[PDB]
Amino acid sequence: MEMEKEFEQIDKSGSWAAIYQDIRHEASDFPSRVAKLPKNKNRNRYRDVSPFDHSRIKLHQEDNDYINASLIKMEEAQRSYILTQGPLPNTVGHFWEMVWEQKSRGVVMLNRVMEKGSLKCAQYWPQKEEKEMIFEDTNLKLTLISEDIKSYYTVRQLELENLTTQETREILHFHYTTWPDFGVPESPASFLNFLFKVRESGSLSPEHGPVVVHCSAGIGRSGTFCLADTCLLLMDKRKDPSSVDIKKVLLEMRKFRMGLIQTADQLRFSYLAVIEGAKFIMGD
Ligand SMILES: O=C(N[C@H]1[C@H](O)[C@@H]2O[C@H]1c1ccccc12)C1CCC1
Repeated sequence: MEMEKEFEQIDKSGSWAAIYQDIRHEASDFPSRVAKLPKNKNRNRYRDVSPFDHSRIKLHQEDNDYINASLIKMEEAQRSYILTQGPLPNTVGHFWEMVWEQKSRGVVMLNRVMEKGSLKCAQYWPQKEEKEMIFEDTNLKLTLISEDIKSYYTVRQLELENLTTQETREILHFHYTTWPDFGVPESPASFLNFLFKVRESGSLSPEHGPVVVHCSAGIGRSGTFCLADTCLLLMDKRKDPSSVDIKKVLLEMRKFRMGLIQTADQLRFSYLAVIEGAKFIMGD
């Protein structure tokens, strides 16, 4: 079926939970043996969210190459994403090592450091220009260059220096700051505006390594971001945009990381975002 009318048909019939459970039943199951090794317990935030072995990002380190991160490679859309958990106190150096080694231009953050009165990720970037961060375990230096605070999101320019070679690179930090502590946003307008700002920066384009996107577990809000982006790109590429099937795209993405889209409300919100986004692209 088309998307917008399939949407109204699920609303009128109140069957979002059944649609979402079907997706959960059909989703791929692949091994995640490296994630479960005892030496990696303090590298995982949640015991039930792990990268598959076949798609995990490897650190270029011979001691321990493990990080909780996955490469989502979308062949028809010609887009790739790295989805990862919010960094832990003992993985902030690994996180920036990955950004460096994978040649990423942008980092997309969809959570606040504290939500619901608890810590959802480490404070892994510097908050003042004159107070830079040094990660001694991976030999990297990170400096805040500029910060632009808007009503729904903040964009930061960061300098990452490999202290071993003295090479430097500019990284863009895109921080969506207004996702509610509970539920999903009422309108997708600010989330779409944010997606378009990431696109306009070059951070999703083929001349760079994959964008790094995270929330707390790296599957819920993070899944919504890449699902909406890929569906909109396919609608632009194809002769028949009504042939884009959001459930099929989500199942394709779940071949590369488990659990993408965590609730039926997140699934409905993803439909809403793609529907509204397709009108603004055109022509309008
Ligand atoms: O190569 C780098 N740093 C070097 C350190 O001296 C040490 O040897 C290298 C390294 C890489 C990973 C862990 C530990 C080390 C930067 C490239 C991303 C980090």
